[PDB]
Amino acid sequence: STGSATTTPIDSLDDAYITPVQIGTPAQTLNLDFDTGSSDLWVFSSETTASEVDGQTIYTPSKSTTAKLLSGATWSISYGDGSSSSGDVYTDTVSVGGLTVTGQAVESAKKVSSSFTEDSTIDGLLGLAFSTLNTVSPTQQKTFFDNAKASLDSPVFTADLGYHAPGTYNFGFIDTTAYTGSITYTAVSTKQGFWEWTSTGYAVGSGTFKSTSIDGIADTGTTLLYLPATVVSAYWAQVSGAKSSSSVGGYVFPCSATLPSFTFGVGSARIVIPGDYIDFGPISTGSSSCFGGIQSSAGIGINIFGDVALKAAFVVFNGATTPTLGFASK
Repeated sequence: STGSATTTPIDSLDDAYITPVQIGTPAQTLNLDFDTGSSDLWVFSSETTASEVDGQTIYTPSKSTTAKLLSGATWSISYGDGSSSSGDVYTDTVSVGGLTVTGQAVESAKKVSSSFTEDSTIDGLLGLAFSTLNTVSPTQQKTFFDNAKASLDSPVFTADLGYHAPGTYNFGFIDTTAYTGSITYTAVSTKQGFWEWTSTGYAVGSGTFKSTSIDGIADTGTTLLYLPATVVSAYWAQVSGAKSSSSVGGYVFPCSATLPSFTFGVGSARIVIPGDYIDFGPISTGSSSCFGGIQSSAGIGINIFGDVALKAAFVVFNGATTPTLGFASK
């Protein structure tokens, strides 16, 4: 089997991407944030505290003839941005782009933190990291990809995120029309539960490539590119007036600037992030200070190849017995 679904930016900055997902019988379609940095499929629901729901579409398990309470199971997750959610668990039929999994754990939110309530466009998350990170207790549950894997034509999914435009998540096949050149594959460590890999270096604009190992994660659920402070300083030093602002929470730059590109290495290959992809717009409405799309990971503990980086590539998440990542230009 295969599946193919379009993923759409939630706003004009590409702060996140939503993909329609069918849950239950008859189908209830929710727009979920596909997140290769986590491993829970959770949804706003008829169980979510009413004051914490503000415009999201909810899953109502009592209206699904295929929903079954997973008795005794609870979940609770905290994300790197400080947001969180928790609740109980149903199993139900879940379909993405024509690919169907029966018996998928659908984690129903009883509580969500303010950032989720405040984002009316995201109805929940669909985790695509390794199932070892799934938070369901006392019986850990498998991701949608893990459950689908054996049925897929090939044990892969691909992320093709658009810049200020829709893109595609495919399951079970590699669309050879969706990229240019060849796909360069690179080793993955699953030891922390992430799609963790080592970039071979970077360049700023037209500058020379610096060969240096940068361990990080391919994370579709993180907006920006978080890299070591040395790398990030070298990038922003090429932008007149750019500075790190403790009050804003990162590097800012004059909105009048034209940003240089940023290149990262994948083996001997190179992925070029155009400068425009690094512009996240005014820090507050009407400001002439703009927020940078490359930020320091120093306070995180891990480097994160988020959407800023991934959207410059066609990315293969290869879930073969030994997982690997592939990157192609597009």
